[PDB]
Amino acid sequence: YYDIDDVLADGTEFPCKFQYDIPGLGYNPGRPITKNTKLSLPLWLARILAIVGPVPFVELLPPDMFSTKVMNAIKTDPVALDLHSINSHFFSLAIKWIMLFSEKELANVVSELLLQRAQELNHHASSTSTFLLKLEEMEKEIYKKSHESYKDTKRWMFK
Amino acid sequence: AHALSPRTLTAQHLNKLVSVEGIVTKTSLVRPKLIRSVHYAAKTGRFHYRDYTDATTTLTTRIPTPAIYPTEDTEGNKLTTEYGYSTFIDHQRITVQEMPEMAPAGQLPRSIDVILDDDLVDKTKPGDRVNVVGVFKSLGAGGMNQSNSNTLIGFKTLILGN
Amino acid sequence: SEIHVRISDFPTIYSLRELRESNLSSLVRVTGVVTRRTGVFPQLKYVKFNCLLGPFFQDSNEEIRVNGEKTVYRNYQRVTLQEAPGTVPPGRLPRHREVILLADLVDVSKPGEEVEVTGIYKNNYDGNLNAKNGFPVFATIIEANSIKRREVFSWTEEEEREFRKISRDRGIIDKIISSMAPSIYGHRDIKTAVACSLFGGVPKNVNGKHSIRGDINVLLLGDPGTAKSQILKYVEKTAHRAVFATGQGASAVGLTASVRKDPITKEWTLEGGALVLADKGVCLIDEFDKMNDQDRTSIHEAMEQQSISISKAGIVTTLQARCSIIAAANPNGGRYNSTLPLAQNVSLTEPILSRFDILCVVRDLVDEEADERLATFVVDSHVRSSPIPQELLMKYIHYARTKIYPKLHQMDMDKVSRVYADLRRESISTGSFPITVRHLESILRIAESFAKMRLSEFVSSYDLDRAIKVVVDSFVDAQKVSVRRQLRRSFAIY
Amino acid sequence: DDDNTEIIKSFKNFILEFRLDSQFIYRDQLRNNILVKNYSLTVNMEHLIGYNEDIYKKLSDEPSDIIPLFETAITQVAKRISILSRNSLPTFQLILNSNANQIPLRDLDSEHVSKIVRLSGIIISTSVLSSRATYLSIMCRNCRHTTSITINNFTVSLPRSCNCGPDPYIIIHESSKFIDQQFLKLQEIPELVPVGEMPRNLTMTCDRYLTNKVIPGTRVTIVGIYSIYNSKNGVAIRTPYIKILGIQSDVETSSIWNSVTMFTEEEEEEFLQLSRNPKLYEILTNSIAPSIFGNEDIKKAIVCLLMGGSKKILPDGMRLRGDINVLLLGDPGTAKSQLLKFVEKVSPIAVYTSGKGSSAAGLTASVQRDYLEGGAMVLADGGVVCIDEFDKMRDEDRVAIHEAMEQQTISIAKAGITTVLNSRTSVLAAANPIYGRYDDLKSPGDNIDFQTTILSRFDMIFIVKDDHNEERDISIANHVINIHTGNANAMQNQQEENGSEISIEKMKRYITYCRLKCAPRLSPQAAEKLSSNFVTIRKQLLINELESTERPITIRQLEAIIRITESLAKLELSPIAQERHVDEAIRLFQASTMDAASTSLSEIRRFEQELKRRLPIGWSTSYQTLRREFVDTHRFSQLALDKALYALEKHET
Amino acid sequence: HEVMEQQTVTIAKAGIHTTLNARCSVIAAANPVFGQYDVNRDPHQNIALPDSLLSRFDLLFVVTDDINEIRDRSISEHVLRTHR
Repeated sequence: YYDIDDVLADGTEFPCKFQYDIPGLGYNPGRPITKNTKLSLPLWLARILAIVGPVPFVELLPPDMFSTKVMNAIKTDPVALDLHSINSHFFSLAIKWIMLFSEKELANVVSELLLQRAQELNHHASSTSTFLLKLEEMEKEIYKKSHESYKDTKRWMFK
Repeated sequence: AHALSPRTLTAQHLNKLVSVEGIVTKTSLVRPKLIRSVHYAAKTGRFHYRDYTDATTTLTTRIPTPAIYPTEDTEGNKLTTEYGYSTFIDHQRITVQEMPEMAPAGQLPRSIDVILDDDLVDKTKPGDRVNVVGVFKSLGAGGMNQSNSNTLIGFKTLILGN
Repeated sequence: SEIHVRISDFPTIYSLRELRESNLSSLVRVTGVVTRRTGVFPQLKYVKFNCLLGPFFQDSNEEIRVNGEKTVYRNYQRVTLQEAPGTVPPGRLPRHREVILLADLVDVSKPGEEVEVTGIYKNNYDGNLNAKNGFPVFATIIEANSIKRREVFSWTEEEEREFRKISRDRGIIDKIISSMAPSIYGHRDIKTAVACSLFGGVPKNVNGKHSIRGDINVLLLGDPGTAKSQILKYVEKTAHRAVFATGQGASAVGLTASVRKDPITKEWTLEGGALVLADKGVCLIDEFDKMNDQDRTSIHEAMEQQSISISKAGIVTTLQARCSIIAAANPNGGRYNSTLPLAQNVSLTEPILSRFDILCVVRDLVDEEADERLATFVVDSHVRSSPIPQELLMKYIHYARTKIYPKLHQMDMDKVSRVYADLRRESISTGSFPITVRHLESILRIAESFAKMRLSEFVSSYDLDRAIKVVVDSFVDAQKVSVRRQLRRSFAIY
Repeated sequence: DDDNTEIIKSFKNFILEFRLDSQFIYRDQLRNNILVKNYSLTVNMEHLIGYNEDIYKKLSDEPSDIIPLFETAITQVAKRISILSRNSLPTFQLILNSNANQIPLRDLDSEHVSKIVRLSGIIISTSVLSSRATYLSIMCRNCRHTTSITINNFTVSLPRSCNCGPDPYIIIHESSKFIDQQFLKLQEIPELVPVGEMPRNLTMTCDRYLTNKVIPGTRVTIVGIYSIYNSKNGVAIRTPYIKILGIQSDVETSSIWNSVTMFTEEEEEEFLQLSRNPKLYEILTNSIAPSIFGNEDIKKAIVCLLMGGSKKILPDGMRLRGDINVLLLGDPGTAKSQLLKFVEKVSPIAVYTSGKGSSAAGLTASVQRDYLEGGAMVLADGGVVCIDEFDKMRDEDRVAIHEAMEQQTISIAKAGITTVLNSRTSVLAAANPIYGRYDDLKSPGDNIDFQTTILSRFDMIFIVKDDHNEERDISIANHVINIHTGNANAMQNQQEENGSEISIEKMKRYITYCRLKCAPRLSPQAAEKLSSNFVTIRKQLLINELESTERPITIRQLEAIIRITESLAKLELSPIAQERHVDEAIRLFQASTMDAASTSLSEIRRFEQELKRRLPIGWSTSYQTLRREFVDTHRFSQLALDKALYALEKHET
Repeated sequence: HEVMEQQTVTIAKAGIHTTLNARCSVIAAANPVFGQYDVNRDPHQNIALPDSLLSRFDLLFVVTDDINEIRDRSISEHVLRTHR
């Protein structure tokens, strides 16, 4: 799609291994790529390779970002967790990977994390410090929008 | 949470579990520490023991037991110290400096001390990358105990365990 | 709501070493040099509180036998007064007594100075020995009353209106130089440098960035048996603020600012080296060659950025020493070590030397007339048992440094530029380097120093003539014997 | 205490009713502070004294008995704002900064003790944090009385009453609430009023939210109360300190964060506008030495140094590094020692240490005992280090350097710390050569100690000199005549700034930018081109050394050439290298080779006289004899004595 | 000398007086003992560290990087291929 956040979200590398052999390597002098080779692929191409096959072309090995250690660590203290370090995209990204693999379990998890950030982001919606530095890019953009509504409504409040 | 390097700590993180990480120096020398007092009465026999509570005993603060030996607990029977039945937990402390590479400026390094109980002892040579864990404890009076004031400096802090 | 009276001179005038029990409780004058003083620690004095007993005065000095709400504090300071070194009878150590200042007397004293005190004498209270004495022996502490300098010089309306008319003659310069080092018989050159650097320069800060330097650093390169020591000693008598650091080892002060634990038992006081102490004044050092590198870096830094930075212990600053350095140095080995260049002649590295604008090199052999001229002077000295009176010159200098700030005018002075070129290229054919635009700047600065001696308020061609002769002959005399070839082009510069 | 009720009612009425037209500055100061979890308030005294003169009349009277009733007064307000009911909420710290009248440090003598004093001084060093207490529980050793003591401030002894005695009260540390404390120590400003004496330093205790607010060395203006503590060291002699409420730094002076890995936006804009300049390289090479004339090769070399280079982490653990090294060595008038001062200014993180280091800090990484004490190689890690007198450095740390510069890591086995840290620094060294021009007549190497290996490690070695040309000499001279007065030459840089040139305040931000953003990579044809380069070098210069011509070539030098190409590629900012781009580099380094390329009286070397008809046994002489014989002969230098000795040793005489 | 061949260390120090065993194997890398004249220079005077030491070491290997032209090109090519 046209927005920069999505097309940038597709740019991220995933550890997906090939189910099959594919001569005519476009990545170098294989020429074919031996079966079960683990090659990092951006999301854009890797997205429909898991569908089209009745065995798919790729295994979809779970990304290091989604490692159960992480999905566990985000259940402790999200508010102090640094998202911007790990990817940095999370919600723009994770939203695709939850549909792609059709995982229910973590929905209830991320659906919680994003409330817990936001009950914090209505707190920096009032007129940073260090914290603004650790938000995810898209989340950050929402912070601009909120902070601007508030600032403008305050500047209207007086003269 | 509670994730902190030693540079960022004190006091919001005090009396709360903490994982410090940094360089360990200079690693104070390994030494015994008395805990369980054990004695033998004769000819009245039985078996007699006292329990010594130090500053780092358990976790929680308790009315200090120390020191020396019970020595004729009533009635007037003689009590000889029984060595080698009585329990000694080894004890040590090692100070921890923040990582040299994450140091912000020519500003001096701030290190805090970690007491290592039991097994943990002699597990680390100095100059080793270490992530300690432990409860963050403030021990000692700040001088408020006595009646001299002295100065404003006070309440030295360290981490127990772990 | 209290004024305690000062009570000027009260003879007595008993010597510091001369004191007995008869002086107890009775006001007595004392005199001698100050030794380093404690910092200012407010004393308890009066006691008051909101209730809640009443006000309790304590004390001098017991305090037996604390609340506080609003208490009237008064500054305390304890200074150790040692007896003056000149007045010591031979074969006796300079015994000393404790001095307790109060209120305004605080900070009036400075270490290194002789001070006249009227304070009363006190004892209490044993106090503390009882271990090594053998006897019930009290402490000796003079609670101070007044403070005066010894026993002070300044310009004055009648003296200055008189004064101005003297500075108007042109030849005053030469007269002053001739007055500058009387008992040495000296030289016209080596004294000229002294006069120049001692007399001043213009700082002079360029908005808002860099001040260049307003001082003249004299390297006086001596020779065994030459006067090279004695000259600078003159400067310690004459100059307003002038400090003698010797080489090292040391004659205090020792040239390196450091924060040091105090004598007896006291809190840690900061102390400057000769440099910090002498700021705006004149710093006087001799025998560079014997200096441990630890000092060498300090002097270098001082000359370079005009400030000494101290990072230890917890105290962190930059103190500001603007001092003019005057130095005495001793050539490696013999009188003239080689035909080889000055930098080769002496041990001091070339970069530290480059900082020194004026180099005074003495040479080279005796002679009929020279022996005449000298012997008359020496004999003259020992037999004793035109130039300005020393007092009026040592006032003159201070006067001019305070009041006047000469300035060049851009219009006709462009000539100087040409001169530089005239010096530069032709000097490159023989000798290395030493010439550089720095060595241009020193021209200007020295010139305006002479402009101060003229009390001229602006720079003139005469001043330039004088200056150029000074720096150019300085540069000539540094170079190897091939510099004889140089001399032939000096004529137009002459 | 109905009076405290009367005072606190006035403080609440001061917070809730205060109106600057029309927002309530304080009341919103409060909310906007609890939300970010700041738990502090800053009162502006002018508003205070405007509101009631009275409460300021008492607050300047007995501050330390009042100010805490103001704290409790405001936290009792945040209870009604930040939360609502029908926890826990610490009592906020108030920071009050106001104009008043500056009271210089020297002029603090008694008489104002316990009266708020605004002042100004440069902080020396900040003391390590330590906690005081705020709320601590206490139990008795016997009757076990459970007492919760609210300690305030406003040292304070514990109560002895519920044998029992004398002081049977234990501090429970499991429930005790703690705050923090700092201890600044401040030296008054050097401008005024040092006179002839070392300036005094008053000890100050910051606490709670002002702690770590100020980097040591930054000018500040403190407010705070003035008060005295005991600290046995008689009689009575209590020593002075300044409690701080609250601190306010000067607007400019490293307020932080001057080092942000991202910068602003408009900066990317104007940077990316600078990347579009054809004369970008050329204009940068004109930024570095506004004052320094000539020396264009050095002048460019600095540029390619600052920009870093190719950095590879490639497996195995071996990692190649950037960026290179530079030698300015030559006789004085080279301005190199000044030039370094300049690089030190420009480079984002830089440490100038000439030694032997200086003064008390060891040459870079240093072991000091309570650990790494942090130094040049350390304190200045990940960037530029400037060294002078490179040949005059001590041995033991010389080893450390030599080993460091290649692998970027230094191992320290000293005492109880065996640490193996990491110096990413790129050394820039200016050596001083010996005896002058003859050392050029001498073999080009052989200069530093007895060993050229130093010069082998160093990638770009520039022999320079204070060359004098009447054209150029008149240029520099006339320039200085312009400098003194009428003064107005330093403007040329400024119109260079209007028209073209970079302010150097911006150059730094730029360097940081390029340094973090993009990591360059070379092109294949450029690679093969450099292969041809280096094989021609090897072959030709071997042929040159067939004659045993005394001088060199290492693959390390090649690697250097590489790092220059990536550096300059990182100038353009491009992710990819080009051929011409390198075509510059080859020649530049070629100038360096020309620097690698460039009789004796034998008088002193005439050690024969002594060795013969003086001493067939050589004994009773040795280095000692040469001295006494050449000690009072006006003659022999250490290198001179050894040179002639080594010479004759080698010569075979 | 005592370590290498003899194979033992002896400490008469102050002191504890003992002969304790260090039977270590040893490698050493040294420069060209002043002057790059390591290649052309004589079989002696080149080593710089006489004498018995020269013997103690079982093998003395020489490393003059001297062409051997046709050998330089090959080395360069190898290094290039490696740079990957």
